[PDB]
Amino acid sequence: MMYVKLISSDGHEFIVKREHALTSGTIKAMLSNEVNFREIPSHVLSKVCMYFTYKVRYTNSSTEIPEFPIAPEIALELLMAANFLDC
Amino acid sequence: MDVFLMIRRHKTTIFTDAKESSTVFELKRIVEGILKRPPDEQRLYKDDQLLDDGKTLGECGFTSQTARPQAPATVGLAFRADDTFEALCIEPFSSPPELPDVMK
Amino acid sequence: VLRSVNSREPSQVIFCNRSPRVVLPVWLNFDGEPQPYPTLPPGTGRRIHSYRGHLWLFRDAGTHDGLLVNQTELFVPSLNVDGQPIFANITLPVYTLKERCLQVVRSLVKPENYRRLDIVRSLYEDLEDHPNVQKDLERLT
Ligand SMILES: Cc1ncsc1-c1ccc(CNC(=O)[C@@H]2C[C@@H](O)CN2C(=O)[C@@H](NC(=O)C2CC2)C(C)(C)C)cc1
Repeated sequence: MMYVKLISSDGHEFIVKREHALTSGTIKAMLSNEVNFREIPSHVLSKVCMYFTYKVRYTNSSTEIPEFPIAPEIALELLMAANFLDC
Repeated sequence: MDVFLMIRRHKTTIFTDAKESSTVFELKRIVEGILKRPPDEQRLYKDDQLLDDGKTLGECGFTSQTARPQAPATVGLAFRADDTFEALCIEPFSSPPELPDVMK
Repeated sequence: VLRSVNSREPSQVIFCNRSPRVVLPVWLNFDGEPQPYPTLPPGTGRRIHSYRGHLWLFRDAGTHDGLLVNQTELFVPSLNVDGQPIFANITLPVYTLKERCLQVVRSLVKPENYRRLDIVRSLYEDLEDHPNVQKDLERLT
Protein backbone atom coordinates (compact mmCIF):
# COMPACT_ATOMS: atom_id res chain seq x y z
CA MET A 1 0.00 0.00 0.00
CA MET A 2 1.14 3.55 -0.73
CA TYR A 3 1.84 5.75 2.28
CA VAL A 4 3.03 9.34 2.63
CA LYS A 5 4.75 11.01 5.54
CA LEU A 6 3.26 14.12 7.15
CA ILE A 7 5.73 15.93 9.46
CA SER A 8 4.55 18.30 12.23
CA SER A 9 6.26 21.53 13.25
CA ASP A 10 7.72 19.80 16.35
CA GLY A 11 9.17 16.92 14.25
CA HIS A 12 6.54 14.16 14.70
CA GLU A 13 6.34 12.01 11.56
CA PHE A 14 2.86 10.80 10.74
CA ILE A 15 2.68 7.96 8.20
CA VAL A 16 -0.75 7.62 6.53
CA LYS A 17 -2.27 6.14 3.37
CA ARG A 18 -1.71 8.39 0.33
CA GLU A 19 -5.42 8.06 -0.50
CA HIS A 20 -6.22 9.40 2.98
CA ALA A 21 -3.89 12.41 2.74
CA LEU A 22 -5.48 13.36 -0.62
CA THR A 23 -8.59 14.23 1.38
CA SER A 24 -6.69 17.57 1.38
CA GLY A 25 -6.23 19.41 -1.94
CA THR A 26 -3.45 21.35 -0.25
CA ILE A 27 -1.53 18.21 0.62
CA LYS A 28 -2.10 16.96 -2.94
CA ALA A 29 -0.49 20.16 -4.25
CA MET A 30 2.41 19.81 -1.82
CA LEU A 31 3.01 16.21 -2.98
CA SER A 32 2.35 16.90 -6.70
CA ASN A 33 6.26 11.38 -0.41
CA GLU A 34 6.99 13.65 2.57
CA VAL A 35 5.44 16.99 3.52
CA ASN A 36 6.61 19.29 6.33
CA PHE A 37 4.12 21.47 8.21
CA ARG A 38 5.93 24.35 9.89
CA GLU A 39 2.79 25.73 11.48
CA ILE A 40 1.03 22.51 12.47
CA PRO A 41 2.11 20.97 15.77
CA SER A 42 1.70 17.27 16.48
CA HIS A 43 -1.33 17.61 18.81
CA VAL A 44 -3.15 19.11 15.81
CA LEU A 45 -1.75 17.00 12.93
CA SER A 46 -2.46 13.73 14.79
CA LYS A 47 -6.13 14.76 14.93
CA VAL A 48 -6.07 15.75 11.25
CA CYS A 49 -4.91 12.19 10.44
CA MET A 50 -7.67 10.76 12.64
CA TYR A 51 -10.14 12.87 10.66
CA PHE A 52 -8.90 11.33 7.39
CA THR A 53 -9.52 7.86 8.76
CA TYR A 54 -12.93 8.89 10.04
CA LYS A 55 -13.95 10.49 6.75
CA VAL A 56 -12.79 7.59 4.57
CA ARG A 57 -14.50 5.07 6.88
CA TYR A 58 -17.84 6.84 7.21
CA THR A 59 -18.26 8.55 3.79
CA ASN A 60 -21.00 6.80 1.74
CA SER A 61 -21.78 4.34 4.56
CA SER A 62 -25.09 3.15 6.02
CA THR A 63 -23.83 2.38 9.57
CA GLU A 64 -24.66 5.14 12.05
CA ILE A 65 -22.17 8.00 12.03
CA PRO A 66 -20.61 9.04 15.36
CA GLU A 67 -19.65 12.60 16.20
CA PHE A 68 -16.06 13.53 15.37
CA PRO A 69 -14.61 14.54 18.75
CA ILE A 70 -12.55 17.74 19.20
CA ALA A 71 -11.28 18.83 22.60
CA PRO A 72 -11.88 22.53 23.33
CA GLU A 73 -8.13 23.14 23.85
CA ILE A 74 -7.24 22.23 20.24
CA ALA A 75 -10.31 23.50 18.39
CA LEU A 76 -8.87 26.85 17.36
CA GLU A 77 -5.61 25.44 16.01
CA LEU A 78 -7.41 22.55 14.33
CA LEU A 79 -9.72 25.12 12.65
CA MET A 80 -6.74 27.04 11.29
CA ALA A 81 -5.22 23.80 10.02
CA ALA A 82 -8.47 22.67 8.37
CA ASN A 83 -8.74 26.05 6.66
CA PHE A 84 -5.18 25.78 5.29
CA LEU A 85 -5.66 22.16 4.25
CA ASP A 86 -9.16 22.77 2.88
CA CYS A 87 -10.65 19.68 4.54
CA MET B 1 -14.01 -6.43 11.95
CA ASP B 2 -11.56 -3.57 11.33
CA VAL B 3 -9.53 -2.03 14.16
CA PHE B 4 -7.92 1.38 13.71
CA LEU B 5 -4.45 1.83 15.12
CA MET B 6 -1.58 4.21 15.68
CA ILE B 7 1.72 2.26 15.72
CA ARG B 8 4.13 4.47 17.63
CA ARG B 9 7.89 4.53 18.15
CA HIS B 10 9.92 7.58 19.20
CA LYS B 11 8.57 10.39 16.92
CA THR B 12 7.07 8.00 14.34
CA THR B 13 3.32 7.32 14.19
CA ILE B 14 1.73 4.97 11.58
CA PHE B 15 -2.03 5.24 11.04
CA THR B 16 -3.38 1.98 9.66
CA ASP B 17 -6.14 -0.56 10.18
CA ALA B 18 -6.18 -4.34 10.56
CA LYS B 19 -8.56 -7.20 11.23
CA GLU B 20 -9.44 -8.04 14.79
CA SER B 21 -8.67 -11.62 13.75
CA SER B 22 -5.18 -10.73 12.43
CA THR B 23 -2.03 -11.49 14.38
CA VAL B 24 0.68 -9.50 16.07
CA PHE B 25 3.18 -11.03 13.67
CA GLU B 26 1.05 -9.99 10.68
CA LEU B 27 1.09 -6.42 12.08
CA LYS B 28 4.92 -6.59 12.12
CA ARG B 29 4.75 -7.52 8.41
CA ILE B 30 2.68 -4.35 7.93
CA VAL B 31 5.27 -2.31 9.84
CA GLU B 32 8.00 -4.05 7.78
CA GLY B 33 6.49 -2.89 4.46
CA ILE B 34 6.40 0.72 5.72
CA LEU B 35 9.58 1.11 7.83
CA LYS B 36 11.72 -1.62 6.17
CA ARG B 37 12.65 -3.58 9.29
CA PRO B 38 11.86 -7.28 9.64
CA PRO B 39 9.54 -8.70 12.35
CA ASP B 40 12.45 -10.26 14.27
CA GLU B 41 13.82 -6.70 14.74
CA GLN B 42 10.47 -5.46 16.14
CA ARG B 43 8.70 -5.63 19.48
CA LEU B 44 5.05 -4.58 19.68
CA TYR B 45 3.36 -3.48 22.91
CA LYS B 46 0.01 -2.66 24.36
CA ASP B 47 0.92 -0.15 27.05
CA ASP B 48 3.88 -1.86 28.77
CA GLN B 49 2.98 -5.40 27.69
CA LEU B 50 5.07 -7.19 25.07
CA LEU B 51 2.77 -8.75 22.49
CA ASP B 52 3.26 -12.40 21.43
CA ASP B 53 3.46 -12.97 17.65
CA GLY B 54 0.76 -15.66 17.40
CA LYS B 55 -1.94 -13.75 19.27
CA THR B 56 -4.76 -11.94 17.49
CA LEU B 57 -5.12 -8.20 17.91
CA GLY B 58 -8.53 -8.99 19.39
CA GLU B 59 -7.07 -11.35 22.00
CA CYS B 60 -4.63 -8.56 22.90
CA GLY B 61 -7.50 -6.10 23.53
CA PHE B 62 -7.68 -4.27 20.17
CA THR B 63 -11.36 -4.47 19.42
CA SER B 64 -13.44 -2.69 16.82
CA GLN B 65 -15.36 -0.66 19.36
CA THR B 66 -12.22 0.56 21.19
CA ALA B 67 -9.86 1.03 18.25
CA ARG B 68 -12.06 3.43 16.31
CA PRO B 69 -11.32 5.48 13.15
CA GLN B 70 -11.65 8.82 15.00
CA ALA B 71 -9.92 7.62 18.22
CA PRO B 72 -7.47 4.85 17.25
CA ALA B 73 -5.73 2.57 19.75
CA THR B 74 -1.97 2.79 20.25
CA VAL B 75 0.47 -0.04 19.62
CA GLY B 76 3.97 0.64 20.89
CA LEU B 77 6.94 -0.35 18.73
CA ALA B 78 10.60 -0.98 19.64
CA PHE B 79 13.50 -1.80 17.29
CA ARG B 80 16.54 -4.00 17.77
CA ALA B 81 19.79 -2.23 16.86
CA ASP B 82 22.50 -4.89 16.41
CA ASP B 83 22.21 -7.49 19.20
CA THR B 84 19.69 -6.04 21.69
CA PHE B 85 16.32 -4.26 21.69
CA GLU B 86 16.03 -0.60 22.62
CA ALA B 87 13.56 0.19 25.40
CA LEU B 88 10.04 1.29 24.43
CA CYS B 89 10.09 5.08 23.88
CA ILE B 90 7.08 7.01 22.64
CA GLU B 91 7.58 10.76 22.31
CA PRO B 92 4.46 12.54 23.51
CA PHE B 93 2.58 14.88 21.17
CA SER B 94 2.95 18.62 21.82
CA SER B 95 0.81 20.32 24.52
CA PRO B 96 -2.13 22.52 23.52
CA PRO B 97 -1.80 26.08 24.76
CA GLU B 98 -4.14 27.52 27.39
CA LEU B 99 -7.68 28.27 26.29
CA PRO B 100 -7.94 31.89 25.19
CA ASP B 101 -10.00 33.85 27.74
CA VAL B 102 -12.99 34.10 25.39
CA MET B 103 -13.19 30.27 25.21
CA LYS B 104 -13.58 29.95 29.02
CA VAL C 1 -40.05 26.86 -5.70
CA LEU C 2 -39.25 24.53 -2.78
CA ARG C 3 -42.63 24.02 -1.15
CA SER C 4 -44.95 21.26 -0.04
CA VAL C 5 -47.70 20.19 -2.45
CA ASN C 6 -51.20 20.44 -0.97
CA SER C 7 -52.10 16.83 -1.80
CA ARG C 8 -54.26 15.94 1.23
CA GLU C 9 -53.25 12.26 0.90
CA PRO C 10 -52.16 11.08 4.36
CA SER C 11 -48.75 9.51 4.87
CA GLN C 12 -47.62 8.24 8.26
CA VAL C 13 -43.94 8.62 8.98
CA ILE C 14 -41.49 7.66 11.71
CA PHE C 15 -39.00 10.42 12.43
CA CYS C 16 -36.07 8.36 13.82
CA ASN C 17 -33.30 10.43 15.32
CA ARG C 18 -30.08 8.40 14.99
CA SER C 19 -27.90 11.40 15.74
CA PRO C 20 -26.49 12.63 19.05
CA ARG C 21 -28.14 16.04 18.49
CA VAL C 22 -31.51 17.42 19.56
CA VAL C 23 -33.37 17.42 16.24
CA LEU C 24 -35.64 20.21 14.93
CA PRO C 25 -37.93 18.93 12.19
CA VAL C 26 -38.85 21.67 9.67
CA TRP C 27 -41.86 21.44 7.35
CA LEU C 28 -41.85 23.64 4.27
CA ASN C 29 -45.38 25.02 4.07
CA PHE C 30 -47.43 25.74 0.92
CA ASP C 31 -45.73 29.13 0.41
CA GLY C 32 -42.25 27.74 1.09
CA GLU C 33 -41.99 29.13 4.64
CA PRO C 34 -40.09 26.92 7.07
CA GLN C 35 -42.36 25.83 9.90
CA PRO C 36 -40.59 24.42 12.97
CA TYR C 37 -42.05 21.34 14.74
CA PRO C 38 -41.47 19.83 18.21
CA THR C 39 -37.91 18.65 18.88
CA LEU C 40 -36.67 15.03 19.20
CA PRO C 41 -34.03 14.19 21.82
CA PRO C 42 -31.02 12.04 20.75
CA GLY C 43 -31.95 8.45 19.88
CA THR C 44 -35.71 9.01 20.14
CA GLY C 45 -38.45 8.43 17.58
CA ARG C 46 -41.92 9.84 16.88
CA ARG C 47 -44.71 8.46 14.75
CA ILE C 48 -46.19 11.48 13.01
CA HIS C 49 -48.92 12.29 10.50
CA SER C 50 -47.80 14.03 7.31
CA TYR C 51 -48.92 13.99 3.67
CA ARG C 52 -47.67 12.82 0.28
CA GLY C 53 -45.55 15.44 -1.48
CA HIS C 54 -44.82 17.38 1.72
CA LEU C 55 -41.23 18.52 2.21
CA TRP C 56 -39.20 18.25 5.40
CA LEU C 57 -35.64 18.87 6.50
CA PHE C 58 -33.90 18.39 9.84
CA ARG C 59 -31.56 20.52 11.94
CA ASP C 60 -29.74 20.60 15.26
CA ALA C 61 -32.31 22.44 17.36
CA GLY C 62 -29.72 24.46 19.33
CA THR C 63 -27.25 25.40 16.57
CA HIS C 64 -29.15 24.82 13.29
CA ASP C 65 -26.33 22.61 11.96
CA GLY C 66 -27.44 20.53 8.97
CA LEU C 67 -28.54 16.90 9.37
CA LEU C 68 -29.30 14.21 6.79
CA VAL C 69 -32.50 12.22 6.47
CA ASN C 70 -32.23 8.92 4.62
CA GLN C 71 -28.75 10.13 3.59
CA THR C 72 -29.99 13.31 1.87
CA GLU C 73 -31.15 16.90 2.52
CA LEU C 74 -34.90 16.65 1.98
CA PHE C 75 -37.48 14.09 2.97
CA VAL C 76 -40.76 13.71 1.07
CA PRO C 77 -43.33 11.27 2.47
CA SER C 78 -44.35 8.68 -0.12
CA LEU C 79 -47.32 6.29 -0.42
CA ASN C 80 -47.56 3.87 2.52
CA VAL C 81 -47.43 0.22 1.34
CA ASP C 82 -49.46 -2.37 3.32
CA GLY C 83 -50.31 0.36 5.87
CA GLN C 84 -46.65 0.50 6.96
CA PRO C 85 -45.10 3.88 7.89
CA ILE C 86 -42.23 5.43 5.91
CA PHE C 87 -39.02 5.56 7.93
CA ALA C 88 -37.18 8.89 8.06
CA ASN C 89 -33.73 8.03 9.41
CA ILE C 90 -32.11 11.22 10.69
CA THR C 91 -28.30 11.13 11.02
CA LEU C 92 -25.20 13.24 11.33
CA PRO C 93 -23.48 14.12 8.10
CA VAL C 94 -19.77 13.56 7.73
CA TYR C 95 -18.99 17.25 8.24
CA THR C 96 -15.80 18.66 6.81
CA LEU C 97 -13.15 19.11 9.48
CA LYS C 98 -13.51 22.89 8.99
CA GLU C 99 -17.24 22.88 9.61
CA ARG C 100 -16.86 20.63 12.66
CA CYS C 101 -14.19 22.96 14.06
CA LEU C 102 -16.46 25.97 13.46
CA GLN C 103 -19.25 24.15 15.36
CA VAL C 104 -17.01 23.50 18.33
CA VAL C 105 -15.61 27.04 18.35
CA ARG C 106 -19.17 28.48 18.06
CA SER C 107 -20.17 26.30 21.06
CA LEU C 108 -17.41 27.82 23.24
CA VAL C 109 -17.33 31.49 22.14
CA LYS C 110 -20.17 33.96 22.54
CA PRO C 111 -20.84 35.63 19.19
CA GLU C 112 -19.67 39.03 20.54
CA ASN C 113 -16.24 37.52 21.09
CA TYR C 114 -15.65 35.99 17.63
CA ARG C 115 -13.70 39.13 16.70
CA ARG C 116 -11.36 38.75 19.71
CA LEU C 117 -10.16 35.41 18.31
CA ASP C 118 -6.68 35.46 16.81
CA ILE C 119 -7.59 34.29 13.32
CA VAL C 120 -7.86 35.65 9.77
CA ARG C 121 -10.87 37.86 9.02
CA SER C 122 -12.29 35.17 6.67
CA LEU C 123 -12.62 32.69 9.59
CA TYR C 124 -14.33 35.35 11.73
CA GLU C 125 -16.76 35.68 8.82
CA ASP C 126 -17.11 31.87 8.69
CA LEU C 127 -17.96 31.84 12.42
CA GLU C 128 -20.49 34.70 12.16
CA ASP C 129 -22.12 33.06 9.10
CA HIS C 130 -23.66 30.30 11.21
CA PRO C 131 -26.04 27.67 9.85
CA ASN C 132 -29.50 28.96 9.03
CA VAL C 133 -32.45 27.32 7.24
CA GLN C 134 -33.21 30.36 5.03
CA LYS C 135 -29.60 30.30 3.75
CA ASP C 136 -29.98 26.65 2.73
CA LEU C 137 -33.36 27.17 1.04
CA GLU C 138 -31.75 29.82 -1.16
CA ARG C 139 -28.86 27.37 -1.73
CA LEU C 140 -31.11 24.37 -2.53
CA THR C 141 -32.92 26.56 -5.11
C1 LIG D 1 -45.05 15.15 17.67
C2 LIG D 1 -43.96 15.62 16.69
N1 LIG D 1 -42.66 15.57 17.06
C3 LIG D 1 -41.79 16.01 16.15
S1 LIG D 1 -42.65 16.50 14.82
C4 LIG D 1 -44.19 16.13 15.46
C5 LIG D 1 -45.39 16.30 14.85
C6 LIG D 1 -46.48 16.87 15.51
C7 LIG D 1 -47.72 17.03 14.88
C8 LIG D 1 -47.91 16.63 13.56
C9 LIG D 1 -49.18 16.80 12.93
N2 LIG D 1 -49.07 16.80 11.46
C10 LIG D 1 -48.93 17.92 10.72
O1 LIG D 1 -48.87 19.04 11.22
C11 LIG D 1 -48.77 17.72 9.33
C12 LIG D 1 -47.26 17.64 9.04
C13 LIG D 1 -47.06 18.32 7.71
O2 LIG D 1 -47.30 17.37 6.65
C14 LIG D 1 -48.12 19.43 7.71
N3 LIG D 1 -49.28 18.84 8.46
C15 LIG D 1 -50.60 19.13 8.44
O3 LIG D 1 -51.41 18.51 9.10
C16 LIG D 1 -51.11 20.26 7.50
N4 LIG D 1 -52.39 19.76 6.97
C17 LIG D 1 -52.60 19.40 5.70
O4 LIG D 1 -51.77 19.47 4.79
C18 LIG D 1 -54.04 18.96 5.42
C19 LIG D 1 -54.60 19.43 4.08
C20 LIG D 1 -54.27 17.96 4.30
C21 LIG D 1 -51.34 21.62 8.23
C22 LIG D 1 -52.47 21.57 9.30
C23 LIG D 1 -50.05 22.09 8.92
C24 LIG D 1 -51.75 22.69 7.21
C25 LIG D 1 -46.81 16.07 12.90
C26 LIG D 1 -45.58 15.91 13.54
